[PDB]
Amino acid sequence: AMSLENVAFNVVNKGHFDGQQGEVPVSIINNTVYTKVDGVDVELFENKTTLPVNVAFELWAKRNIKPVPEVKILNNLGVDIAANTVIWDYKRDAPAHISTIGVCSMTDIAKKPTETICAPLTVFFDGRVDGQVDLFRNARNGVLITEGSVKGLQPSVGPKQASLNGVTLIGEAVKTQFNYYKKVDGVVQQLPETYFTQSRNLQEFKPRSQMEIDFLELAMDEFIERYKLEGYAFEHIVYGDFSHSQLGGLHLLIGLAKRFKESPFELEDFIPMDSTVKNYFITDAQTGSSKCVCSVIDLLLDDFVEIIKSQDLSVVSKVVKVTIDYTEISFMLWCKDGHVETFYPKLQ
Amino acid sequence: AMSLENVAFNVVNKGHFDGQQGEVPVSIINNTVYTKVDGVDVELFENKTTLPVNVAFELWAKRNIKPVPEVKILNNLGVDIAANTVIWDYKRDAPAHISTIGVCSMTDIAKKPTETICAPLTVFFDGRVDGQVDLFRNARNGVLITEGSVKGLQPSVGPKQASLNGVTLIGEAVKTQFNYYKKVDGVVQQLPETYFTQSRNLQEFKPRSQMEIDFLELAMDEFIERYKLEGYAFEHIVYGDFSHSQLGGLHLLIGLAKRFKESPFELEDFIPMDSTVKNYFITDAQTGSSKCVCSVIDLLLDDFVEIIKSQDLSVVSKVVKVTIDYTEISFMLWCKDGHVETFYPKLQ
Amino acid sequence: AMSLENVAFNVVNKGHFDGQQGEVPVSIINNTVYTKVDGVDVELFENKTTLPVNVAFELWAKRNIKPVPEVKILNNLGVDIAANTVIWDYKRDAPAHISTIGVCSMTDIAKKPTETICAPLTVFFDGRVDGQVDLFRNARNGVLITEGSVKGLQPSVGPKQASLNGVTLIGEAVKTQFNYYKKVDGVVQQLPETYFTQSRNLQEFKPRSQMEIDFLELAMDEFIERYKLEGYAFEHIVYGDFSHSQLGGLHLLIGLAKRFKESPFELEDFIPMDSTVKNYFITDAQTGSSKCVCSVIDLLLDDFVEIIKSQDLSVVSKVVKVTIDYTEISFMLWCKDGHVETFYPKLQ
Amino acid sequence: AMSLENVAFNVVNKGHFDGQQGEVPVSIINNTVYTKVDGVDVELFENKTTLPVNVAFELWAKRNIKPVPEVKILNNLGVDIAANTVIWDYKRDAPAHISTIGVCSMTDIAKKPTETICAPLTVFFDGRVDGQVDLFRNARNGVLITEGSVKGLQPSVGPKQASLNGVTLIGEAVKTQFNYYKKVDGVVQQLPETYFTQSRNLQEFKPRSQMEIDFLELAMDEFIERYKLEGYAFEHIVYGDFSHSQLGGLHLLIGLAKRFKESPFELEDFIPMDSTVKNYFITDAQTGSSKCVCSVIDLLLDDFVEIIKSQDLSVVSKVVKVTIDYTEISFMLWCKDGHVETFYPKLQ
Amino acid sequence: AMSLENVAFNVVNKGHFDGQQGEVPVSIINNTVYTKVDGVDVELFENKTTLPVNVAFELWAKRNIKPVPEVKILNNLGVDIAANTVIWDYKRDAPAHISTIGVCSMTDIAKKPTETICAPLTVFFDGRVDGQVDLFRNARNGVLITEGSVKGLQPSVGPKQASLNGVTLIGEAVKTQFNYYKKVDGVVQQLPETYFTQSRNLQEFKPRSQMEIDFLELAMDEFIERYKLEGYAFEHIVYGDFSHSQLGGLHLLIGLAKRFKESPFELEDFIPMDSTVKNYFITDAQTGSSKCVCSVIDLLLDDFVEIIKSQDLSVVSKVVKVTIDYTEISFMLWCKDGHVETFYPKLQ
Ligand SMILES: [NH3+]Cc1cc(-c2ccccc2)no1
Ligand SMILES: [NH3+]Cc1cc(-c2ccccc2)no1
Repeated sequence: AMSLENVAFNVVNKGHFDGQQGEVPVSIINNTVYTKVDGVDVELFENKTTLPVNVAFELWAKRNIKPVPEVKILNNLGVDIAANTVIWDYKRDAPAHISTIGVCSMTDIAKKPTETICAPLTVFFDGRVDGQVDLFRNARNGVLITEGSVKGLQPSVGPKQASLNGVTLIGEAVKTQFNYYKKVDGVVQQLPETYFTQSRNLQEFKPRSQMEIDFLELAMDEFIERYKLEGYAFEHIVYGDFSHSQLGGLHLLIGLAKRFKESPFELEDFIPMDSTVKNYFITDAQTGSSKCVCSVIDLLLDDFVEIIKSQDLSVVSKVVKVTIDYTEISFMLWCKDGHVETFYPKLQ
Repeated sequence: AMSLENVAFNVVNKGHFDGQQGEVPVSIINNTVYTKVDGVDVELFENKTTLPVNVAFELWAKRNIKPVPEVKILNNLGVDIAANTVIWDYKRDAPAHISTIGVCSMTDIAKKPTETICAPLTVFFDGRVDGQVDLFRNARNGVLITEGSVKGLQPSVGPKQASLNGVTLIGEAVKTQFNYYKKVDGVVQQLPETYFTQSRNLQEFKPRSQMEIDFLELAMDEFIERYKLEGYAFEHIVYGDFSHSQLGGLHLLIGLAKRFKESPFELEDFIPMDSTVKNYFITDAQTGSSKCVCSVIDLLLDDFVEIIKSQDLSVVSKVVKVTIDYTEISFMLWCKDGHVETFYPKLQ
Repeated sequence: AMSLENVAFNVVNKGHFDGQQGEVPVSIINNTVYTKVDGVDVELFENKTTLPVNVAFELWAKRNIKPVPEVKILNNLGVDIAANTVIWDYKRDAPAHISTIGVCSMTDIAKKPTETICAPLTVFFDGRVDGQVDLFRNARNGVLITEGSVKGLQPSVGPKQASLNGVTLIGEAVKTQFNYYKKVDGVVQQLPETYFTQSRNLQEFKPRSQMEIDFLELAMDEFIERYKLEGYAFEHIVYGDFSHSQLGGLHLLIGLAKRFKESPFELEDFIPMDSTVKNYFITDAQTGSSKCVCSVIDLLLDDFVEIIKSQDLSVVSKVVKVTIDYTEISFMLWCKDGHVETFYPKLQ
Repeated sequence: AMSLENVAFNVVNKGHFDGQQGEVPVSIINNTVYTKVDGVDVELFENKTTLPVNVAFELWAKRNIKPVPEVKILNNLGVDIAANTVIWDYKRDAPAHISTIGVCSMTDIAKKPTETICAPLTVFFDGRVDGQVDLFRNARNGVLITEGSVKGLQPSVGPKQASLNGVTLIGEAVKTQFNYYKKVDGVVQQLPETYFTQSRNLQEFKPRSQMEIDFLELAMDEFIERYKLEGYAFEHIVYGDFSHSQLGGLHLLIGLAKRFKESPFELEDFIPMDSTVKNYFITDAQTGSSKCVCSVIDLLLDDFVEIIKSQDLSVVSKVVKVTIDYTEISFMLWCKDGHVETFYPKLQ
Repeated sequence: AMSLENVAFNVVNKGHFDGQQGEVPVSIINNTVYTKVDGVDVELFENKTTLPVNVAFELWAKRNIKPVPEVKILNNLGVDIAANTVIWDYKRDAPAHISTIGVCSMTDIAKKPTETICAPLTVFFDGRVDGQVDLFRNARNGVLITEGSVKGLQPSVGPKQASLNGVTLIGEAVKTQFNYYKKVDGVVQQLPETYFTQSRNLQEFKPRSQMEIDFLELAMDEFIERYKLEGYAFEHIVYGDFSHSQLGGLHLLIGLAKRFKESPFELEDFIPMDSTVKNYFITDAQTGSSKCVCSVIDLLLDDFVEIIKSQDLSVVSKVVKVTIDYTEISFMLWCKDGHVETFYPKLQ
């Protein structure tokens, strides 16, 4: 017996939808849901989605509160919809998927993922929920996550990190590293060998290797000397060049984090969403050096060093394809006289 | 001669409604009030209330700009309406009360609190305003604050802190500690003996006793040893247990402040309002330990230690009622073999 | 061939309007522009202006992304409209000017500033764009900026700082110091000798002279002694008096920055816009000292010291006019027995 | 090259989307699309749909302007989507279908109905458009309309009337009677024998048989005598009983039309949509007789007489199923002593 | 002392703005203005304009309530703004002009039309208001209306009809026929010889000549015989051809009125505004004959006959220009063998 007043009762009393019985008085005005608390209206939810306010409130209340794959991973794996859960996209303040299965009467296309409407969609399945591994085996299209082995299914080890209530973390009290599986047209697909992005923030960036500790602590020329990166244009690509009106390089998150400690800068996130490669309109506050489209990726410095050192440096320009977060990321590699000039995630 | 243009003139020229004559051009679009300044529209107010935009703008302009009791105190005392002022609720960005008395023609139920419509309502009176002590004596229901003694009225010493323009502070240049008085059905009511919450923030938490300085500086086991808290489950209740998927304890603000210095965490304020006990959906970023409903109270550590040490520890589970901010707060006390297992502000 | 879908394509692919061909799917709901990215809506723009959402989105996409004069300078110079560009006002999240010339079909009053509709308006011209110096020579009213000399035109050296994508900075990789020129009724006007405001923030305030370094580092009495400021009421005007309910003085940004390091305080920006003098409703969190209208100016301490020391101190009260950012700023100077009592930017 | 400005140009110049090149200035405010005409804003469209305003404007501009099947017929035949057109639902002021095929980038699930996403959907095909009879030949699910014979397919003669720009009419200058074909999972279905509703209005009702002319002209008792309708409760079912507080019968549109000529009444259309049976909250203005749910069907009186005269009248109450507009309509038949008491389209 | 509350007081008590003192409580919600009447909100105004709700409410309250020229006339004469009045455009539910002079602080560009901002605008002047004939004497650009003679100026006799509170009428108790004067750049213009549109409605159409009485009463062939109209294609142009899918001719309002008496039809007013020629998407309900863009003009039948009989009929196709309502209306004239095939107001 689903209702707006029951969803609101669950939010007020349980912090989210918890299947509890009860009703609280609710008022909807414009895009906000309020509840009366001791004579006055208290805001429960502000709709930032393109769905109706009461519908978005219900999907947000029904969000998955266990560590789940980051939306960029689900997107890279072609996930269209989730089986009997809502993956909330905290970067967009919206449901990661348009439709639902067995969640909300307004957005449901089916009650169970076995319904024929779900067959052409890549349904996300969670092995931590009873019966979901079986539903994946029976699904025409799907993505499955598990905490352990599934008999006969060849796994793909996913990233160490997962999103728990919008906080990306490597779990200590909970498991965040999942086995990943995918099916296309009834056939289990071999997930490719891949690097993973580290999902760090600029302001609270922490190094995850001795090379990253050395990058943040050492001066530019001694880090390049220590790690034998001469001729690999780290001065441009990673450290960034702030000497001309157009900001040069600065494509690795660690390089932005290093710069941020010394001088602040504005990063305009003009397409705010979770993605393997992010595009920012950057303006350096100290110099005035800027770039409309600065592609930034958060790779572990060792992984980036491994990618660039593996490259043939004998051609002027070429596309270098690298699997990152299960997706093919195109990089533009520019060389001259056997040395790198630039290497960046190619702006489509 | 009240008007939208006159209220806006006062905001622009006086920083708030100050009874000054004058008009400025105003435009209202959706929920925002703008004023024309040198040919362009400048935002004066964004309506976050459930009242009409022009009405909410007037109540906000007419807000009390002197140190006033925090909304949680007024609510705990049963205050329905204020006499000839607006107590602005900065936690909700809205008037603390639905109706007004002698403030705004759209929200007024009366011009004076002596009107019979006010008799069944608990009217808030401010002894710092001429004639308000007399109006309280004549009111059927009411709450009065004063800076000094009222002849024959037995006072209740309120908290040291008050809210001045949304800033909770213990006044040095202004008085923030008031005497409190209450009347129910024409009869002056004895306010109970009470503890007070400290109204501190997580990010700018400052200790207000030697015990609080010792809690923040000493390690867990030496603080428990120094203050003889063995068998009182401070490891769980105050420090917090981040070892399991469900976050254990963590019900005192000081414990959250200590944790915040070392590791960050998300506190989802799912019912955003001022209250003695706050409920948060907490997610620890370091471990992934989380709790949908984590009740948090900001008591002075000495007061919490005094409350828990006063308890009989011979029963498995019982409700412990403690007067805090004039309200009865129920705590759930769980014991085993004469020692505390947990003690928390009981989730209703 | 201008279109909503083409503007959105440019934002998504180029970080702003860049004259590129292409279209992306767009949805408009209420005041927000979204684009479909892999099946889900992603927010591109939230309209905070009084213009229609699609119109404001286009003007924001078409904003000038080169270092431009800060809006306070343009306003002080009487600028009504810009020639073939949009000066985006980042303090208001809106176009600095109501109308456009050769920018957007909904806001354009003309395609070229030579059209007779532009003659009575003070058009902003940018010498860095080909043909704009010539358009200024032919304009009846206008303001021109250049990076160098214009034959026969007597220049005015503007501030060192300019706004680049909303970041106020003194350019190192780009030029931010412009020559300024103005015409009124076909006649080139002599711009007056002026001081410039420093455009600093409270939280990231940096001293720009040895006197400012000494103000932030030295104690009040030794700074006043070192710079011979006895009898100039710096204790009141610059340092601020937090001993009474009404906050005394505190009119220089550097004094607020010094106070902010020790004790936090709330600054209510009740008219949020760029201006030479700013008015704040200030509440000191430590003491509870407050002021509804506290005028604050960010002058270099040396310039303020030079202004106040140049004053005749023999009259009780008088208006002192000082040219700052090309505008006449009135200050109220109060003296007693040949010493300053107060000196503040006069509240109109 | 689809765009908001181009759609608006087509509406302004061609009365609808006509594939013409050009752009007009547009402004979007709340749910309304305006265009500038000689300096002032002129309303082009008001969004009454649940889609974004600019998306709904485009679908409405791209509506089919030829006589098309009434939405109730398409719904009764299970139509999910239309092939390369928009069937505009004038009763709801909205698109008849959620998604489109080759119409609008925001709503399109495919560009051609041959795409595999369309195979499980019942696609509407219009034989008047080149290649659509052939697209229905290879479609898995679909409904086809034609003006003539299709080789190899036996036709189902549809209603005489069609909707042309929201006007339901029997065409004289255009053909409105179509042949209907339907296929489910690649198999051409045998459409059932069906009656059709007449789709008339209460205020402009015209009789379409000699029996209907006699019903409107003759008195109740002489019409029942002429057509030998004694014992079939036409006094209750068709004429209506306005003698008690609850309005009795009145389930045939012709009976409402007859009553409307003499006395006015209110019909509250509480579910405003096109449907074979309509439900109204009726209040008779003359008597005050009313009914919350009065089911009304517009059958040709001869067809209703044939249905009621082809029923067994020996049971107290039973469900009578009748194919009307290709759907199964349940009627509740109530009898006593071999005579009808009531017969109405069953409220379920 | 202008105010929202004072404007509302005038609307409630005087039916419009009447300069009366007083205030009523007002609430603004979305685009609607309400007033409290005995405890409940009563709607005063719904904003259908692109201006802010409170601004549009004031301009509507301040509308001219005397018979004024129809907006189509003012537009055709190039009127930009009115002197100290608001011409309310009832066809658009909006002010006829963007800006005002001495009316509303939000829309005013000047207080008096003698201000230099008004010199390049064609200001509307009303000789019925004291001093306006004299203000037109010294205005650079303007249109003047008078009820009588102006010394030194030759008049242009305007239409018999004017708009009084949105009702177009030929005044009997008030004068609606004005003398028109116009000046461009200080020079009094010679207004051209012009026909006038009759501004009639389809449903309440009344003939204004013996020819119009004969058109409405006689059959098609005897009217054409009586007025010797053989070969002028009145059967197509005026009567309309409803025999093919595309509706033929039907460009004179009188022909639509004649058709409307016999058979109803839908006229979709896709550009709702006052104009000399109107464009409708017409659907004939009886036949299904339709036309996306059917240009309709309401000329007196005698005037249309004079125009068509004063043309050379020897060319296949040509543009015929006719001054109607002071503007040049282009007609497309199509001939064959010395006879008219069609003649219609040119869709451009
Ligand atoms: N072979 C199954 C089938 C045949 C058709 C079909 C459709 C149109 C004409 C003739 C045949 N549609 O499905
Ligand atoms: N001298 C040029 C001129 C004359 C007028 C004018 C206007 C009204 C009456 C008589 C003259 N308007 O412009």
